Amino acid sequence: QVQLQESGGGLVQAGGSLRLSCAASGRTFSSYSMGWFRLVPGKEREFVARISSSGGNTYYADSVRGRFTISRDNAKNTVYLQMNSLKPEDTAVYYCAADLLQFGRSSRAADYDYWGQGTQVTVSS
Amino acid sequence: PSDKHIKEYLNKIQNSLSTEWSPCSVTCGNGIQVRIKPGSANKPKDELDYANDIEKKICKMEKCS
Repeated sequence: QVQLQESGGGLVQAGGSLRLSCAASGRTFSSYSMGWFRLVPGKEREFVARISSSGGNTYYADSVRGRFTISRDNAKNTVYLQMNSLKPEDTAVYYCAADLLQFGRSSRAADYDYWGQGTQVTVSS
Repeated sequence: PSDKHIKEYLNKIQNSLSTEWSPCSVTCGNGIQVRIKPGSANKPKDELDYANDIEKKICKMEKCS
C-alpha cells in the first residue's frame, strides 16, 4: 500500500512563494489522480488542486486559482504544488492524497484513497 | 463493491460513460452500475465529478461458485 510523504512546508512572508512536493513509494504513482488539500484547525480538509493520472488535466479551488500550480513527474513518482502570491489565509497543514480514479474531478476528501502526513505552511504578514 | 472496484471499473469504461446505466461490473457477487446523472448530461469525461456527476448503485448477482 503506497506511502505518501510531503516535503517543503514552513514559514514564508506574505507575497512570497513555496514549492511543496509529495513523493510516493513503490511503483503505483502513475496510476493515481493526485490531489492537494489543506487543513485549517476547526474545519474540514479543503480541496486545493487535483491532477489526472496522465497529467493532462488539472483542477483548482477558486481560492487558489491564478496563484497555485499542481504538476507531476511520473518519472520521479512525485506530485508538486507551486504556491505563488501567498496570503496569510493560505496558512494550513497541506496534505497530498492519491485517488484510484484516473480521470475527472473529485473535490471531497472522503473520496480519496491514500493520504500523506501533512506539512505545515505558515504565511506571516 | 469497494471504492477500488468502483473506480477501477470507471477507469475501464471511461470513454464509454453516458447517461445510460452500465451493465453490472460483475456477473456474480456484488458489483456496481454507473451512469452520468441526467442533470449532468453531455458533461465531457474530464469534467465529470466523481461525487456530483456519476450516479452509482449496487448490483447484486447470484453467488460465485
